[PDB]
Amino acid sequence: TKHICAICGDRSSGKHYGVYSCEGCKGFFKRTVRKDLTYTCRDNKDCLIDKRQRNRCQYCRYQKCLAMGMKREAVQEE
Amino acid sequence: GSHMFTKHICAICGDRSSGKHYGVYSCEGCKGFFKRTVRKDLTYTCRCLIDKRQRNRCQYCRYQKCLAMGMKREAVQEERQ
DNA sequence: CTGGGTCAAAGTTCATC
DNA sequence: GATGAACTTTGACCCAG
Ligand SMILES: [Zn+2]
Ligand SMILES: [Zn+2]
Repeated sequence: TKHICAICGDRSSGKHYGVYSCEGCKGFFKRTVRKDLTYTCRDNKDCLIDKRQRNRCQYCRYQKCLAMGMKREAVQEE
Repeated sequence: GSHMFTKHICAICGDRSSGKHYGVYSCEGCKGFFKRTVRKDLTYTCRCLIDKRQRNRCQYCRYQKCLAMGMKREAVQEERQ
């Protein structure tokens, strides 16, 4: 591989919903959109996302997905 | 490989295994024990045979067996909110 | 290449000592 | 405070097209 995840910095093989992303962030974004998940996420504090801490705050992760350009409309409701 | 509805045994204590945890076929007991040990960096005075009935009698030996059977500290992840 | 699905193995909770 | 049965989410890998 040569691409990296725009969300968390993990290895990325391709683009998912408009953005270079890892299998993790692809799966996470899919589930969030499909289930209409809203995250309260205790203390968001610094919404820093990296491979080791991506699962710490779901709110911070989702917000980063949108900030980097992931498209809700690109998630097929199958 | 491992499958959730298939009968397996714990490599540490011989109890019924709920699949592989941290690289080794283990029970929910040895999984939770290893997880807590690594997450808290727990120190065990204890320093013994590890089996279903006597696995809680010596925590030092339970932990040393987890490592000896191939449980990986790096497989334990960071806590989630 | 992109999408989606699967399900093992990561996660957490808490009743009961 | 520890344990571990039961519950929830993640993501590596497969594959349709
Ligand atoms: Zn990612
Ligand atoms: Zn065990």
